[PDB]
Amino acid sequence: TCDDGRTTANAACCILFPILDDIQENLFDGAQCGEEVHESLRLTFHDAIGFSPTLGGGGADGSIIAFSDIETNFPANAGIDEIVEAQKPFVAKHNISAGDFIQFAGAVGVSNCPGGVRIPFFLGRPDAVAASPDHLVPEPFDSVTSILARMGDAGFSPVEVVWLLASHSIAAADKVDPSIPGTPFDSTPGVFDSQFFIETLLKGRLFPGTADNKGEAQSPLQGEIRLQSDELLARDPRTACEWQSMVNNQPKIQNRFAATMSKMALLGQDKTKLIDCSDVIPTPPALVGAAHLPAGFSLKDVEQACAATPFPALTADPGPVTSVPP
Ligand code: HEM
Ligand SMILES: [Ca+2]
Ligand SMILES: [Ca+2]
Ligand SMILES: [Mg+2]
Ligand SMILES: [Mg+2]
Repeated sequence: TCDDGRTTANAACCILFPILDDIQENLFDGAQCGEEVHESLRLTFHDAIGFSPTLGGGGADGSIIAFSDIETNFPANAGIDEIVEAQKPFVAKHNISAGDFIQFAGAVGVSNCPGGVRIPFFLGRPDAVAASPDHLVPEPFDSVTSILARMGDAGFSPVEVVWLLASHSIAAADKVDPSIPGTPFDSTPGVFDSQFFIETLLKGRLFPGTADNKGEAQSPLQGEIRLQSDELLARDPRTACEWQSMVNNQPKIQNRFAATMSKMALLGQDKTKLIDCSDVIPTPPALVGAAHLPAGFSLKDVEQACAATPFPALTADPGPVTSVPP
């Protein structure tokens, strides 16, 4: 404990500080909650969800890097191969497995985010053994049942799915509508805030680029894109309530995202042959901005889809509602 004099609870985890320091400088652009962080977060999902107790797949096993030429040609993995190519030199350079690195980079990346949380992290996943099977990654044009069943088959309850999707608060899309790459799922792609759950709950006005790409629904806001799957999920009897539940109190968004991610990172892996290295993850900057309806239009535009509970709705800020920049 440890070399720099930096510090953790179990010693096999000091291997992670050169990795951490390297990541922050050269992967994440001096550590910032931007594209490389978003794509790193997305990669933890596309690697780990590659798991089915019956259909096969090693889960959180680094397979999407180890067998990149195979998995990155899965149609559902469109746009992933660039972050794979981004991380490979760091995997090559260092002495942790591909699986560990993918999940480590995701954790670190989130902690960079304003409003972020620190996902627990474990060390010791073996090299991948085999490519994930195709057709295990939920696609944005899939039905709510299909998606709830895929995630469920991997072990998540429909409510765990809404929690994980808080990820989309720090998230954009390059491939859904190619003519508008880097267009986010909410107004604040740099901030881990509830804006995503709110803005997906507004009426859909327009298509931010070319109309009706597969998997795309109409957006409420120019400069923001909406997935068909987030739209359905927000309004479906099965997930509508918990979806609304997530409207401003970053607390539950932070608690639940942290713990379900921790759960996602262990798919196909076994926690008690791993060491806790969660202490290594950096402290995240506090939330800037309040969760607001994007002004201009009212609760007139919130499609309540939960009967049991009404809106948890703070009012909006002044006059118009302004741009959100891709
Ligand atoms: C459950 C069904 C899900 C569907 C249908 C879905 C769909 C998508 C799609 C279509 C994109 C845009 C990719 C692109 O065109 O550039 C995206 C981005 C993203 N996803 Fe999801 N996703 C799901 C779940 C998740 C989960 C569980 C996570 C947890 C980590 C996650 C994290 C992210 C992140 C961080 C991005 C940002 C990509 C970027 O900024 O480049 N998603 N998702
Ligand atoms: Ca995998
Ligand atoms: Ca956000
Ligand atoms: Mg599908
Ligand atoms: Mg991207």
